[PDB]
Amino acid sequence: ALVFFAEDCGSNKCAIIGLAV
Amino acid sequence: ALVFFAEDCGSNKCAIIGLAV
Amino acid sequence: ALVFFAEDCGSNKCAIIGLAV
Amino acid sequence: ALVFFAEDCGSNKCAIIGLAV
Amino acid sequence: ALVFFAEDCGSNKCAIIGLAV
Amino acid sequence: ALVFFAEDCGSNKCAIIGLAV
Amino acid sequence: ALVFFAEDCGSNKCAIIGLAV
Amino acid sequence: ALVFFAEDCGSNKCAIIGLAV
Amino acid sequence: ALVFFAEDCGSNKCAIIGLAV
Amino acid sequence: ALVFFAEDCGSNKCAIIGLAV
Amino acid sequence: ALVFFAEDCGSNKCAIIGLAV
Amino acid sequence: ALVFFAEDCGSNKCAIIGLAV
Repeated sequence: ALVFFAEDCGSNKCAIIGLAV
Repeated sequence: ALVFFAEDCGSNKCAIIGLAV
Repeated sequence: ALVFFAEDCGSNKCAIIGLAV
Repeated sequence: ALVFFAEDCGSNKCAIIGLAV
Repeated sequence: ALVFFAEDCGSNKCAIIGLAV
Repeated sequence: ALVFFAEDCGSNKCAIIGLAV
Repeated sequence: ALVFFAEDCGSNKCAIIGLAV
Repeated sequence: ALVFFAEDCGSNKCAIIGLAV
Repeated sequence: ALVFFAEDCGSNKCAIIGLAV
Repeated sequence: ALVFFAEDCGSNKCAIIGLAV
Repeated sequence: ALVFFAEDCGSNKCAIIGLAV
Repeated sequence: ALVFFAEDCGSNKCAIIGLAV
């Protein structure tokens, strides 16, 4: 599968997360 | 315009946000 | 099917609508 | 992550589900 | 139009459906 | 960026708008 | 609602169609 | 990559096509 | 939920997979 | 296939492009 | 919110940009 | 156009690819 990337900015911290499809 | 609803969920808290289009 | 929701904000007047898939 | 909401509707009944991203 | 295919799995019945665009 | 277009048809009145990405 | 524009192109001819949302 | 499938119904003929991502 | 289908190719080893939504 | 239209805008100028699916 | 990344390649300049959702 | 990025995994042989739009 494909794994995208995104900066998941919550209320306390951001972080690069994958997104698996 | 259309406004979708979503929750921006960080560590362990969420917040309603709109998404305007 | 899945039904999404959105506020359809027209000429100064909104209303929730469904979106079928 | 972002959480969307939709109705998952079957033959007769529906249910709210999250769609997390 | 394009017709996608999906398994609409409900509470007591899955079934292939078209999704038209 | 890419700019898409859509007719925003409100309370009996449409108008072309852009959508930036 | 929003109305996107698209062309439904077959063999070698196209036709404008709307896509309502 | 992922290869989806769709019935591409033009004006003269439909046909299962891939969609490569 | 809806289950779409795709061929998941990597090094010429495709295979049908689901995509749950 | 379906053909969408968008403006591909750079530093200063834009251009119409098709997005075919 | 989620921040995707893309290379916005224009006529005479590519550059990484965020896309916020 | 915009170029997104993803890891294309098949049999544990991932690698960065573009996705042109």
